[PDB]
Amino acid sequence: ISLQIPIKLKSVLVDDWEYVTKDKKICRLPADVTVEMVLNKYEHEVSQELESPGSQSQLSEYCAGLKLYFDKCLGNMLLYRLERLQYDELLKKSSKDQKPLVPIRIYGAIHLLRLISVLPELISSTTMDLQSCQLLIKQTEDFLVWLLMHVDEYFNDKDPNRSDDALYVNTSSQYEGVALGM
Amino acid sequence: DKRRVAYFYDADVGNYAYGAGHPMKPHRIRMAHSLIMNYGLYKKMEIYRAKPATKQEMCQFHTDEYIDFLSRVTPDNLEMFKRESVKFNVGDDCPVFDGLYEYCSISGGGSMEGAARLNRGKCDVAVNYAGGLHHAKKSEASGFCYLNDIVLGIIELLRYHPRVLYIDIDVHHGDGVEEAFYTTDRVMTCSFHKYGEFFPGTGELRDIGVGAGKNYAVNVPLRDGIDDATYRSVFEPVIKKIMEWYQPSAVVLQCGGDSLSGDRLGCFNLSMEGHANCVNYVKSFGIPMMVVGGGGYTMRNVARTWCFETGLLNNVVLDKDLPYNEYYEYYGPDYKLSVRPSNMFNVNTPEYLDKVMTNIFANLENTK
Amino acid sequence: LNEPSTISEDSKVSVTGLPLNKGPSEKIKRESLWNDLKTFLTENMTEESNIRSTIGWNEDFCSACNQSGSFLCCDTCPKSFHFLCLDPPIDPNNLPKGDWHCNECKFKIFINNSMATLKKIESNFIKQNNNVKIFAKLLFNIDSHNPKQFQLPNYIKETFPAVKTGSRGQYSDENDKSYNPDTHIDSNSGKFLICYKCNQTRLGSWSHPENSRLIMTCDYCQTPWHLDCVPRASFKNLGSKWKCPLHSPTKVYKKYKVWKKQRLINKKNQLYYEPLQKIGYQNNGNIQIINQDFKITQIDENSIKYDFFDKIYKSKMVQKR
Amino acid sequence: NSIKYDFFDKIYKSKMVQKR
Amino acid sequence: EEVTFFEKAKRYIGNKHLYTEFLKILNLYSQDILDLDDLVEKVDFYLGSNKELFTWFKNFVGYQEAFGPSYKRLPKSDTFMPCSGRDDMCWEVLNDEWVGHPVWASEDSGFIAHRKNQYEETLFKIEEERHEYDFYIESNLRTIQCLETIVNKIENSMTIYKKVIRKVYDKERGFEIIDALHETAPVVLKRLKQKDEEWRRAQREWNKVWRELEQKVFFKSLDHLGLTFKQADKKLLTTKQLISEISSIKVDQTNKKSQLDFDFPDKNIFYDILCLADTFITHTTAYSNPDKERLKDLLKYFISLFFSISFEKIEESSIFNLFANTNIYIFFRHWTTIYERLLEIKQMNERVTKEINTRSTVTFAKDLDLLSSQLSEMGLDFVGEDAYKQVLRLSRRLINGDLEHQWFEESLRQAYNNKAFKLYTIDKVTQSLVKHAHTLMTDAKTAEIMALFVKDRNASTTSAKDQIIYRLQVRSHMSNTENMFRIEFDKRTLHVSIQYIALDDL
DNA sequence: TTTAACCGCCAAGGGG
DNA sequence: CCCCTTGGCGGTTAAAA
Ligand SMILES: [Zn+2]
Ligand SMILES: [Zn+2]
Ligand SMILES: [Zn+2]
Ligand SMILES: [Zn+2]
Ligand SMILES: [Zn+2]
Repeated sequence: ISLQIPIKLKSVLVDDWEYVTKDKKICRLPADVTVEMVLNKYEHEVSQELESPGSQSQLSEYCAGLKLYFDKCLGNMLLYRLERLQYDELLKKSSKDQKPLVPIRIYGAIHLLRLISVLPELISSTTMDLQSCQLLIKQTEDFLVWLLMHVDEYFNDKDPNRSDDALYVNTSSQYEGVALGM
Repeated sequence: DKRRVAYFYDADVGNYAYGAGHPMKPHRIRMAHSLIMNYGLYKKMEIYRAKPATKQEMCQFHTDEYIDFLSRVTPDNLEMFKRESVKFNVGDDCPVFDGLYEYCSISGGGSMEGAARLNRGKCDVAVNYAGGLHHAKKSEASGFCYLNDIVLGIIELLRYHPRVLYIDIDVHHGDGVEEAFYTTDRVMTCSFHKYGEFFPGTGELRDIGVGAGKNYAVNVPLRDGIDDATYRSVFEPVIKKIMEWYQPSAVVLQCGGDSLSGDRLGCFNLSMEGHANCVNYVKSFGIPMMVVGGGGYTMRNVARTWCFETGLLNNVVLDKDLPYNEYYEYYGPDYKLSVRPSNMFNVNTPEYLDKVMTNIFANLENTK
Repeated sequence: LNEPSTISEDSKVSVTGLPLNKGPSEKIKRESLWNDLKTFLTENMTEESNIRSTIGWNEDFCSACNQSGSFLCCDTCPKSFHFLCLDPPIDPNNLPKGDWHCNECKFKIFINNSMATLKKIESNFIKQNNNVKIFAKLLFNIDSHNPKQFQLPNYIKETFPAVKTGSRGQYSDENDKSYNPDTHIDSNSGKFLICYKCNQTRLGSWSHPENSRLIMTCDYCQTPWHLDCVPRASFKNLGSKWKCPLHSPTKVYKKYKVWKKQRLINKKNQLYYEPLQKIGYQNNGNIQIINQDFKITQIDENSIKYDFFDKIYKSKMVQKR
Repeated sequence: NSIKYDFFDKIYKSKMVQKR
Repeated sequence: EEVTFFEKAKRYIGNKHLYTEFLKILNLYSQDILDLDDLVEKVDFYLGSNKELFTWFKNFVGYQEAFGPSYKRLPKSDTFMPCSGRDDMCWEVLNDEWVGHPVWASEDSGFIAHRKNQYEETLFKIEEERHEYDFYIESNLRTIQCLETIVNKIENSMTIYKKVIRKVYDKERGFEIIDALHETAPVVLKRLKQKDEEWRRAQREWNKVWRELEQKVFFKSLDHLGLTFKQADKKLLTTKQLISEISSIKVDQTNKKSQLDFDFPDKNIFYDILCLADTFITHTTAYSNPDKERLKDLLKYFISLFFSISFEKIEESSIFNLFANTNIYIFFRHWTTIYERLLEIKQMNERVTKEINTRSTVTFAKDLDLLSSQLSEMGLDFVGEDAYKQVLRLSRRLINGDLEHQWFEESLRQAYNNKAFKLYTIDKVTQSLVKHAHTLMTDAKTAEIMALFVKDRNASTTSAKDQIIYRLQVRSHMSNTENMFRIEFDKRTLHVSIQYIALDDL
């Protein structure tokens, strides 16, 4: 099924791929704008402008389902090989406190954006109907337009060398060795 | 000058072999010892045996995990170590042999003891050829090295002196010793190396240092087959300006045999006298020094060069004839004390060196 | 004490090929022939110095990344997984020590009664229809799939005809890459390589090879450069592709604030556009000299000259008034 | 190339007037 | 002036694709994007070759931390690594933020090593075998010493002994015997002594073998250019290379009369080359019986006419110009090459001979046991017999074919210390010189050109039409495509100047 | 598509 | 003893992939 991602978000995704795989950089976690925060802001800002009741409950259902699906599939199909060691570090750090792992409160705005790129390849191997998939595609498109609206604050260009709060952090020889060699 | 010269040599630094075809053998050090003992230089130097270092002194620069790994790793228990091997780069390039920890401890202890003797004032020249592993960086073996005993040396020298100058003339860039002092303005590093697609990979011209140690790191990139009349011409002005303007208190000099002509891995065309001119010019300043010995993978050359250097340090010019050491057969057809250059073509044009000097001097004009 | 006699398996092999106890190896004999006291004074003249100031202290590739390395293989399904390429990431030190089955095998054993599977999914759906149900199918099914490394979905990449996947899956772009007198000859025009900086080729001579200079011929605009004219130590053969100082930065840090040039898109999706003011029109660095966000301005070259002048005038008016 | 000449003549006269 | 800078830049860069980049950079600056410093740097790399326009740009614009390219920066999280001995000053001077890790600085590609010939590889293998023998023997010796100190005590530095006992008892019974020793010392001591004896015997024999192998390879190993030489001279001493060199010099000078220049300080080198040429001509079975004398007379006349050295002593052993075609130019270049090589050889000859005659030997064991008696039995060791003359005699021998090239090269290497590798092709270069003289003789047009040169040279008192009519006559003898070379020589100082007038006579 | 046969060019030496 | 006989090597090119 055809999905129309804006060109800026495609550029951002390509930049993420290049940063992670070529320059060996990984994400700075926990992100200061996480998946939960962006989804909640989207829901709060759109719901106050739409008055119809059904299209307002369906938005909340879509947001909750997106949160659950992100949580259930991040540790499966959203991380490169290099980023799995940091994922293991986070998992074991959480495992020391008998706590659960909530990626929506750690990752943000760039693993959700990369989450909605395989949806055409995720829906295809299912048993759903047609008019239900169309609604999902439409909702993802509205969410993408809203994300493109606030793109000058979720993806800003800052270098790891010059800023500690930058969206990406450099890795070390030991971490990269264990990741890409073990 | 007429300096009081100490000399450190452990009688066990030669009994620790790497892999079979591995180009790094410390046997050369023991060979050099014979060249120093049969030449009658024992009557002019105070030979000591530095006490081997312990974990609490290696961990001054290195980390607890790395040092703890080194002290337990063994060829016997290697297959039970699968994470630290790939993490710490202790695999094939830096192999694990039978006496790794003892060799590293001897190398560290020699450098630290020489630095201490310089500190108290017993000697004003320290020579420890076992140490000089200028590659290891705080968490990983790199280029045949496992413990950066040099950095321990500068730490001990800093415990007394306001400033230290570390000159490196090994063909490979001193990444390990430049990294540990990339930020501070106390230690000033100056490395002459081959820049290209060569092993260190680092050492670009514009690596003046970051943060508080800006303009306190000098890199001299050189091409294939440099010779004495060129290496001296590039060496002398830079060190002259450094010691006139930076004004160090002590000085460490890394005398590696990798720059010698016909070395197994190097690509320079320095003769024995071309190498010795650097040590002459460094000693020509009067400040206390701790000469170490790094690379060099042709023993018949590095042993001769190190013996000639230790003779020159004692203000004597040694005989060009060999005194019939134990390892006579190693020393070639004529059995002299000399390293002969090859006819390889020198690719270092004067214009490139002139530009390098202009950049380096312009950088240093703000280091009173 | 009566230990076993000797080591009959004494000499096995050495570096010389021979067992180190036999000697010449006569074949090598014929191959490699033609036809002030001693050190023992070191034991006593060594004084132990310890005055330190610190003295007192199945498949050969992972089924997730398609790469080789450490493998935790399975038995029910002939597949292989990295210890890290696994959900959850498991540590090689604490091996499960037991039958390890992939998620697909776990489902096929625990669930896959070929007909009853519908019932199972049905049950999940009917405990999620009242709640979020658009994602119910995906939420149920992704518990039956194996972990994978995340690759772009084969169509985001194709939006840019300047990127390509490397060997294992890496990023790759348009910058990935004794006496030789022939390097100064084009071989297509019979002319020399007049360097931009010095305007000379400096071939030297065969009789005097110490007057020639190495030349570069930049890999983007094909202009020749001496290695000495632009300070540089050696040729670029292995790493990235060399680019001479006659190119635009494509990345700018102004004091901070970053500027970057956009990427290359397929010409069908490229929206070219031309302005009308022709004097003052704030554009980015995306110009051409002669989804609607990547518009490259056609800058009308005579404008650039104008776009220069008054700016300098303005830069004067700041410091002259 | 004449518009540039006239515009810059006018602007230089204006700048001289502002810097008399 | 200031309203014409863009035209000047357009004519200076002289390219359209690079002018596009220049305009892009100017726009980048114009949009507040680029700063003033990087703009100045780019205009320095574009127009900085001129000392006039770039300065105008500089004063018109009113121009009047910096990280390196090889160090990354880790976040503060990777600062907290436990160092159980790091003191306060160590925290103060050390650095845990910036790391290089060459693999990052190598662009993940790899490293290019240095090239080593097979002789160096043979030396490395010999060194490896020597090291293995010495290491095992020394380990056994140290363990033997310790065991002796133990046994003499019991009659009434932690891994050496274990390793050596494991090596000796390789049947995997060593682990038990080590602890049995810790709780049997004399028997393992005597077994170690026996093993040491056999190892030392084998090492003596292998020392013999290694000495024999090394004595024929060491000097070859230090010969880097000499091994490739005599193959590169084949493809680098043609006519096309010389024309390429002279044209390159002309082209370089045409962006700013005497393109080439040579100086002939010595005289007897001419006689040396003549002796070599006559020896080769006498030996060679490739010409006619009168042709040999014809070639000899041609060479003698050319030498005694161009340089006016002597018309008779050659058999006892006002600036002049010369217009030439390719044949005469290549012949003169061959002559200049031979003269240059022999002058380089003869310049250092006094110090070379002084070094050879003072070559002392070591008497501790060298003269007692082992000597290199291969280059001395054939007299190719320059004992006395001043090195330049011996080199000439050996060159004549090799030209006559009674000396294989191997021993000539070996003697030259051992006498001149790889400083005379460029004499490996004396025979072939003399053969090429003779062939070029023959081709110069057997060409009608070339013969006419040399006839004109002879007339002009012997005239020695010409008119104001000297150059023009001579050039016109030679060009009439020549075609309308081949190049022209003006070779001049002044008897005052023996200096030869070459100008490359390819087609400038028209 | 490239890379080894393949004929010229050279020089050392084993042995019949 | 002298000639195959070996041993290598470089530009062309046609042949196996
Ligand atoms: Zn080195
Ligand atoms: Zn994997
Ligand atoms: Zn399975
Ligand atoms: Zn140039
Ligand atoms: Zn370019």
